[PDB]
Amino acid sequence: AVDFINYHASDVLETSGWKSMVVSHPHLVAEAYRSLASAQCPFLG
Amino acid sequence: GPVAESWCYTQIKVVKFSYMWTINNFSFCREEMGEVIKSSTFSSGANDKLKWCLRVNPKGLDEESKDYLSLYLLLVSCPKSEVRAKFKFSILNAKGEETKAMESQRAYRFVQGKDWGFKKFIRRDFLLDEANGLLPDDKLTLFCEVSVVQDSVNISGQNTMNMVKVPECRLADELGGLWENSRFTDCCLCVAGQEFQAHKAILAARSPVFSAMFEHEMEESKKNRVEINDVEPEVFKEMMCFIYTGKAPNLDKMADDLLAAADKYALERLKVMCEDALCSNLSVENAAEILILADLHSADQLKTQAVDFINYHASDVLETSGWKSMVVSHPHLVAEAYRSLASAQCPF
Amino acid sequence: GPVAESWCYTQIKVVKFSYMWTINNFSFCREEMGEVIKSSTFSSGANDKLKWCLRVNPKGLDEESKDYLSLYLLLVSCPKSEVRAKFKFSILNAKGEETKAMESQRAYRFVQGKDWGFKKFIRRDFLLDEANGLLPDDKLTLFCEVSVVQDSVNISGQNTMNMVKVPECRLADELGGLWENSRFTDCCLCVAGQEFQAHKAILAARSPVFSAMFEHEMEESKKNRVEINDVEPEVFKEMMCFIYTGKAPNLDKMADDLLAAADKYALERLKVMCEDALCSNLSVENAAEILILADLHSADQLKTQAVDFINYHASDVLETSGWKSMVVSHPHLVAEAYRSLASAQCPFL
Repeated sequence: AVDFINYHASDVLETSGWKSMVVSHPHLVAEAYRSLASAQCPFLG
Repeated sequence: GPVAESWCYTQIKVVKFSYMWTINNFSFCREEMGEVIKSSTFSSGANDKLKWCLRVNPKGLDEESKDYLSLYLLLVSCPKSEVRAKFKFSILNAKGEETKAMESQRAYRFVQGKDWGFKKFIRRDFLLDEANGLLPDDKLTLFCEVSVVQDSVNISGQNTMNMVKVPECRLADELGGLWENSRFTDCCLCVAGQEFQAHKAILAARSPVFSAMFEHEMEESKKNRVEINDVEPEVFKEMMCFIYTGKAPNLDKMADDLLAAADKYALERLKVMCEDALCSNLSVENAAEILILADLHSADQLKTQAVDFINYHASDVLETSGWKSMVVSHPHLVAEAYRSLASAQCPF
Repeated sequence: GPVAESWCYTQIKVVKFSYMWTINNFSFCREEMGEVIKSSTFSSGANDKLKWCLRVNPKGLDEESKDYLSLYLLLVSCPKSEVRAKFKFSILNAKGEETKAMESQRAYRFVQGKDWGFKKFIRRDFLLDEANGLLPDDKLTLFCEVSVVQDSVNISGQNTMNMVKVPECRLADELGGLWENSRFTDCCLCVAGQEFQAHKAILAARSPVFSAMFEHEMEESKKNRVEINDVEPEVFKEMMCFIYTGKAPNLDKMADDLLAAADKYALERLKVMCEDALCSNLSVENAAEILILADLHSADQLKTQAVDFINYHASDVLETSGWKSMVVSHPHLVAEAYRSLASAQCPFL
């Protein structure tokens, strides 16, 4: 699910569930950021 | 060294763009001779209406250039009629150094949709050979620089002549004389018990917060004495020396609390200067703290640069304990970092 | 690797299929040359709309091949117009490592119904030899790898541009606005009936003359109703604007009286600026009154420049009536002009 959200982040962030997990489960989005940044990149700049 | 009655100065204006073109899986060139791979339009801040682009022909423009990759520069957008400029191309090797860097001797004239480049740029075999290192990880790293000349301007700074002088601007220094000598102030403030004296006019003129404090509910009853019990005097005096003199010497040493004081008292220029001091001290071990401060004290440019720095150096900021603290205390900051990183890593 | 101010990233997207193809009891090909044994259609996850299949002739497709195995790849459905790809075939041996791998160097195009392949893929006797073991238990295993190139895409990001721009020092602008808005005023000046209003600290700092009648315990009496009778109100307002702002906008048109007010009020910046304004007004007829005013208001640079101008242009100055007035009323001015003319710009004769 984390990888699916990372792949479809441009549309996922608009949903209400994402906006609710932002409030309710902060370390979940922290894991999302970690697996988007640490598990990818460098991407030029 | 002679002494000249007159001197003149002719300066020709030169603007330098820099550009870095990296092409992935170039050996999958996807086509035969006659293929054109263009780049994105690029420009700098000035004047930002001069748009340039690259056009590479991997096989070659013509039958003479079959074993020659050709590299051309094309000016797509230009407001004026003519632009005279001189270009230099290079390729970064696996270490990253420039190789086969050839320049143009001339400043060619460019117009809307005119291209000038090297057809005979580099041998196809010399590029394709792995031992040269010129295709590291099948990635073609061009790097181009263009210098555009403009019409020159003459200063005509004829010296001597009128010998009357202007006595600079002592306003700031003699305003600091109202602070150091203290020169018969009008109100007494108080910094956690310590005594400071200040006027009212300068504080009101340069501080809307101080003016709103001073005129409403204060000029009738407590006009003389006010107590600022939220900032330390070691930075409050620096704040009151920025207020008087229009400049702060000891700013970079104590910019951590001076930003908070400046944002508390709405001092926009002092706030931006504190943002500059903190932005110039960005580091991976404290970037979470910097972002915490820049969101707490409503800074915008400092917060934006901290966000960008964390995006750049997210490899090791994660290990630092400060990021863990910002995760546990300010989730929305991490969410905004994810949001910015989403646009950063958008196509993947 | 130096730092670049801007960059681009050309990304030609490539996907890779991986496919296996096992035929049981291959020696029972059951038929002669020309025959074709298609494989089940296969794809990958994305885009999954491109459908590929393998077509093998166990005997020769052509009269030139005959004792040859021939392998083709065929695209049966394409959502796009054409798709470019590179393919590599291999026959798996008894252990399972890839043997006899032949690939196409070019990125061939493909439409629906067009096939590309190797007719001269592998010698039939080489395949049917048991010692090399390319046919274990009468099983033929083909491993085919297909790489499709897509469109290029460019990301166009700019590197480190700005450090944080600082707003300009607005002390002069805000102090001029403080003079205009007259906020928390502490004093009321008088000029020819006009009652201006201004502060105390800034005035007593900029002008020692105001400090003289401000510091001598004359606050309750004189700060409230301080009287000035010399300067006309417009020139006085311009002088107050110079005090508060440090700027004199319309200095050029009032160079005389503004110099007079500056000399009265010991402003040793507006005074010299008025001197500068008067210096670039030195015609052959008004230099006499320029010298008179400079002498009266004790200006140095202006007086010296006017004396030099008179020594230069005396051929008309003595004819003009102003010099005669100077001769009549100001003997010391003519004496000082003679003293400058004495040991300068004439001692050759």
